[PDB]
Amino acid sequence: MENQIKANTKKEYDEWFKPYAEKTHLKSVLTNSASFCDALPDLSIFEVKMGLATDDREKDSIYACAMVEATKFCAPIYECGWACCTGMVENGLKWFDKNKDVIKLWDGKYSDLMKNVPEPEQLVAYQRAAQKWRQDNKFEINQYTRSLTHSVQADYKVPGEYAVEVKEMLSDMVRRRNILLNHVNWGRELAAGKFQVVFNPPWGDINKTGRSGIPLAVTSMVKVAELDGHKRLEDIRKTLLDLKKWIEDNKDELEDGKGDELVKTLTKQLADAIELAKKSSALRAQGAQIDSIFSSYYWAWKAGITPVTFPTLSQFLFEMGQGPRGGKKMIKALTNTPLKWGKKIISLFAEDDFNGNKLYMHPGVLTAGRMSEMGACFGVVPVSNPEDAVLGSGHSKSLLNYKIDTNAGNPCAKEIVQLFRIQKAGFDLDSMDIVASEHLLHQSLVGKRCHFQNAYKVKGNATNVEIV
Repeated sequence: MENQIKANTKKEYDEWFKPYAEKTHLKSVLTNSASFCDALPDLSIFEVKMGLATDDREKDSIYACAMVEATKFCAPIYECGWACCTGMVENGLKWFDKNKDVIKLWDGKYSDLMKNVPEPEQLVAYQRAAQKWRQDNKFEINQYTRSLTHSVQADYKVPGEYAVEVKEMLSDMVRRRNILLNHVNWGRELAAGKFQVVFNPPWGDINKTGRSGIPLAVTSMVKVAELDGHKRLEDIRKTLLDLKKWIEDNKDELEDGKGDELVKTLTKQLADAIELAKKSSALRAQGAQIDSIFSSYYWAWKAGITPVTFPTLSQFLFEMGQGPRGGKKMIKALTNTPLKWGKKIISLFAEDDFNGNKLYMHPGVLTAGRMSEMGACFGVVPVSNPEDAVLGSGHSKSLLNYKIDTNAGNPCAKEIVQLFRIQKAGFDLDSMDIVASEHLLHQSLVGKRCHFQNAYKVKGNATNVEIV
């Protein structure tokens, strides 16, 4: 069938949504954007099932079922409709055909990023690409679809009963952060105050470039930040100051134009380095930050989805959330479908043959598991029959739509803990590079009240906050 969410503007989409919302009887008691949630899922049965299981594939199935129950009815319907309306589908997809250059750094090295950790500039490219998308396509239409730019609130309130286990989650996250944290001598010399090294770089000219056309000066400085820690780039600003006072105190011994042109060039290179380093320190710390909707449309586009064929993607991803139908069941279904995009999606999947911590897989690379991203965006309202959404479909990032409000008794944090308990019962977590419930809680900490929010420009440390 065809995409029933016919809308080419926020206006037209609103004109669609008023009768639809009235029909499906939406609710706001326990969730930020109005959802199908009338009551808070009790996931306790799954601890029990879990605690009584033997092989880990049974345990995986159990956890997947609890995730479906937790999120089946809490998805932000209004935003999901809007992410999936006909104008959005048409424009969100063709956006990529217009912007081949804005995405070349990663897209053009996609095959490589299925196997290796990305360079900082590939991450800078992806995050700015995402912003362009949200501007170009007019995506940000309210709070729950906005890019967040606030800073990590020092405070996080949780009910008594849960405030324990939350702090326990906090502890392991802190533990984890530490195990992740814990032409280059040029940079280290420039930082210790030996500015004269800028007169004579070991690689040649100071303006000289390398990979991605970044100046060797800059990559040297980023690499010094990466090893001797962040605060060292500021020793280099103090050093550039000593350089400047040098030239000013001895302008005589320098060629006419040169000297001012040197300090300017260097100053810029420091600014560039700080901005590149900070991307790296963040990736190292907390792993890739996927912009769900932007990557969803990127993957749809690379698979070759069209507005014509989009409703089959929506239906597929909707079915996928009606029980444990991810993993090998999904791959098999995608392998079997007569639709071309099926096998094209599969070939986007990064092999588990990945050179490095999975945390650092570039957020524009697809995996079987990252299909939950396309689910939370495309598989909540099935655009061929919108009104079937009332049945539910469980995708994990839907959980961010749960209210934080101490009013509702922070259901978001309740569900995260419950899921956490279930994960404890079946697994030794120290063995996994990622604990799903910890990643979710981290996103709540950073202030995501909805997964259609881009939170990259949020400044702070989420692992260092106070659980009231």
